[PDB]
Amino acid sequence: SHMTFVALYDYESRTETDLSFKKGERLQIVDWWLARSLTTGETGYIPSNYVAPS
Ligand SMILES: COC[C@H]1O[C@@H]2O[C@H]3[C@H](O)[C@@H](OC)[C@@H](O[C@H]4[C@H](O)[C@@H](O)[C@@H](O[C@H]5[C@H](O)[C@@H](O)[C@@H](O[C@H]6[C@H](OC)[C@@H](O)[C@@H](O[C@H]7[C@H](OC)[C@@H](OC)[C@@H](O[C@H]8[C@H](O)[C@@H](OC)[C@@H](O[C@H]1[C@H](O)[C@H]2OC)O[C@@H]8CO)O[C@@H]7CO)O[C@@H]6CO)O[C@@H]5CO)O[C@@H]4CO)O[C@@H]3CO
Ligand SMILES: [Cu+2]
Repeated sequence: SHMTFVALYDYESRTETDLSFKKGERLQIVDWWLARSLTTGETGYIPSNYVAPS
């Protein structure tokens, strides 16, 4: 119930395994967490310090 987060900052993917996201984008969590964007539906790793509980 606690696994929805929101991006605090924009992030641009660096690698083939991380996920880009925009500030305010919500992420469902499945230092680096596997997440699914609730905007794009894409799944990848995000830096956990860039998101906070939503
Ligand atoms: C037009 O479709 C009719 C569809 O309408 C209703 O769905 C709503 C949905 O309820 C609503 O959600 C609140 C919103 O959807 C948004 C998603 O919630 C959000 O996650 C995001 O979606 C992402 C996906 O997460 C990504 O996965 C990706 O999707 C693309 C697929 O990549 C996996 C790609 O393959 C392709 O999808 C095809 C699909 O193959 C997987 C194909 O299935 C045969 C076909 O889908 C049919 C579907 O079978 C059928 O189901 C009964 C029906 O679906 C309706 C929902 O039932 C209804 O629910 C209320 O029609 C579909 C279309 O014919 O076609 C798919 C499209 O080609 O393409 C995917 C799109 O890129 O990327 C998306 C977008 O980021 O964003 C969603 C909204 O943009 O809206 C939905 C309707 O648009
Ligand atoms: Cu929870």
